Amino acid sequence: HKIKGTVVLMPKNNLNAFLGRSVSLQLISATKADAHGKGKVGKDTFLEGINTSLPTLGAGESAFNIHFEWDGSMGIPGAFYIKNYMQVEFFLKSLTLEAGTIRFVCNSWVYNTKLYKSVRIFFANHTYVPSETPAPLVSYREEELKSLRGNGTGERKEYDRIYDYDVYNDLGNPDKSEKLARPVLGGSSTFPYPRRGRTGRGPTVTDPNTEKQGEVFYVPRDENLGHLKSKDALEIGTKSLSQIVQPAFESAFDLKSTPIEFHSFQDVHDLYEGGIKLPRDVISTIIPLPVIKELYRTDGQHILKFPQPHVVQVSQSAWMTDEEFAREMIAGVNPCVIRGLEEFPPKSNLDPAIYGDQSSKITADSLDLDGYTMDEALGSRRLFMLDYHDIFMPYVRQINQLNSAKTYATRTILFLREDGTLKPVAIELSLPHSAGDLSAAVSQVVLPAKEGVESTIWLLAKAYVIVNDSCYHQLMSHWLNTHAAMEPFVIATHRHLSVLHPIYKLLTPHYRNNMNINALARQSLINANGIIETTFLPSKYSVEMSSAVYKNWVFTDQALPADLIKRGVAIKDPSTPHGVRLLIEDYPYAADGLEIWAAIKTWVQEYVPLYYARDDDVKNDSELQHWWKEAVEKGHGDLKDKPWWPKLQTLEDLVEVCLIIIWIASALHAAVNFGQYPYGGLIMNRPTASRRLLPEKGTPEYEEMINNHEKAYLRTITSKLPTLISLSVIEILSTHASDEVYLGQRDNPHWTSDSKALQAFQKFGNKLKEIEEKLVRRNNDPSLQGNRLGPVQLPYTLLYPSSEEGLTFRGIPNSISI
Ligand SMILES: [Fe+2]
Repeated sequence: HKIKGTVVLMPKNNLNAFLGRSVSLQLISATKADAHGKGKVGKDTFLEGINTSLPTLGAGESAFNIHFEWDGSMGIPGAFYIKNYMQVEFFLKSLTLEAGTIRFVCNSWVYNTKLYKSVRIFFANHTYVPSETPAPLVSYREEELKSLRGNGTGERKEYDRIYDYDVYNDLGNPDKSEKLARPVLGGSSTFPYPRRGRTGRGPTVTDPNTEKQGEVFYVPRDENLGHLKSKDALEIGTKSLSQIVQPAFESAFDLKSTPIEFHSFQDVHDLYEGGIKLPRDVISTIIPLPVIKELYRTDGQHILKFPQPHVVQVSQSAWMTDEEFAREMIAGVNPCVIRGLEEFPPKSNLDPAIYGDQSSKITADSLDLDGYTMDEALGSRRLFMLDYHDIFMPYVRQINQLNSAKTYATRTILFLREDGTLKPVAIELSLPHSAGDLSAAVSQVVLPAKEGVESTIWLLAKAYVIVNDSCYHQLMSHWLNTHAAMEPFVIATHRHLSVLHPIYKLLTPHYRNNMNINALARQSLINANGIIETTFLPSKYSVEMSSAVYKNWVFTDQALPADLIKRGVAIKDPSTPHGVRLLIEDYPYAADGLEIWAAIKTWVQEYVPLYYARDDDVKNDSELQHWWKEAVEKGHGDLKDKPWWPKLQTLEDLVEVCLIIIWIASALHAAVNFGQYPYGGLIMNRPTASRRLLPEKGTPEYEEMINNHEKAYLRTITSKLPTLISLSVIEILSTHASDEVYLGQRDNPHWTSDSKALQAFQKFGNKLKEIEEKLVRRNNDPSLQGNRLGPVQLPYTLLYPSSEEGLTFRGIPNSISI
């Protein structure tokens, strides 16, 4: 007659105020339906008291007792309605019905009832494909999806839970200045791009195609994760940095209270040793801000001290070695761009009518390949390259027209030595050339050198290459390939897969905080005059460059084996465990990556069969088919005309699509994100911009390379002010919040009632622990020291599955969470 229940919730910041007629719940039957096929609904039941029995209850949570009038004739409850009559919203954690037990995992904000068009509804933790949904819950299931989709119009509000798409037309700020106008990215052949979450603020006054400014960029409510500890709200750091800290830094420079430029490498090392001295009010503006205050140690008066980057913890000069420059292409912050080179000289697909003759000027006989001839090096698969020539050439002219920005389209040739390490053997610095060019600067090839002015020119050549790499890493490897590429799948999932769906349960953990960090990025990171535009080389051309690269983005090539084969760094080999043979045996990112990839694959292959017996069961899943069709045709719609999209009519295709999504969101993003401050915290190792081309002989700039090489280097790379800003942002992005959920973990042990699924997940977690033990053995193997540690003696731990909180250089989160 009465059903004992327990409600756990978190107030928005006492208890007794939740009693009386403040909160009511109504159970919904999953087995007994009304004359309309819908499950019967019980009476409005209010919380009756504060339960304080079980210790297992933390996180500022509170338990409440409640009893429901439910006769056996009403069936078995499978869902419930809830209404909040209080003025302030609260966070609902769960509902548990005892006597067996029926569990409901909610984790959702419930605002005042008058703000909702339909009553909030929650389902029990059972998993069902569409054809398996109990009949009394079928309509409720579809109605909730319709509610989540909205109608495509209106300004979204804080409490809204509406998922929809829009183009990137909210980055420019034309109403403030024509100089801040930016092209709309997405929806055109000129500028294709993944879609982002719709906000609906309306058009600007000067341009109907651009969305007006807003103080808060909306995301569906539960996508905006709250945090028990203020220090864990890392995503709010970019806004404070751009709006509050940046102006404070600028004032210190405008008033000439600190030198405007770094004058020696020691001035840079000072940042994490004794620190930098700044005006009292500048320190007073920073020291009290949440998140920001954790980025620097201070005396509370004039000093800011950055943490010592991992790359200099053993040797502060090792970053300058040719060995470390090449090693970071396979074990650094951006380990996924290097390609095999099977012909020589390297070729270009760009139009010589526009850029001039595109033939490479690197001559084979000038290279030192440890005694090998070029044909021998090519045939033995020992020649590789880091090729940014075709990628940057189209933008060099416009970038070089900017004040304080000068770059080259670079290409680096690498040789795999018999000892298994890579060595750089040539760098080509290319410039476009057309009829009436005003500039007399020309392209050139630079070779390795350890002494004299030649060693300075070679060090500068490496810096021009790393500026290309840093820009490609930040905009493409990181922003486009993880953050931007994933959002369309998050939106499609909430719009078409019910919370009851097995694939929804498989994929959603891998979306945690993604839409939230992306919206904050559109507002302060990739906006006109935002952090990236003001600290990286391309300035106002940064985001559009990523649209150009997107023209060639291929979903199926994001799979690790396919990526390795496409780049020519591995070959298909059925006789091997992973199905591929690596051409660089000790390629840390790839070797550790294949272990994680295989573990995720086994998990997906064991989960899917639990809900789909045959290929026809996949083809006949209505939600699944609608989900995929929209993700492709709308989410990544500008590429819907491509032949490579999987079909999702077989068990094989379903496994493939889920495996790739999970890989991108977890391991791929971790590998390109958590090494940012560890490697880039020393601006000389990862410069974000270059300001001048190589000097002409006979000029004072040339004389400087000879007499003051550190100053020549510093005048070429990112200036001191933008360096302070960029170091601050990458320190934030490289930090693991203490409430992170890692691969092999879930936020709740009752995400599903299915014991088989829970068992398979346990095996997945145990396998990851097994893999970590193996990776530790690899880092401790002296024979692998050259590529896994290098002269910087930094063990490659970026793909270790686990980690404690902080700037740890390890740990794989489930999602793109920062
Ligand atoms: Fe990230």
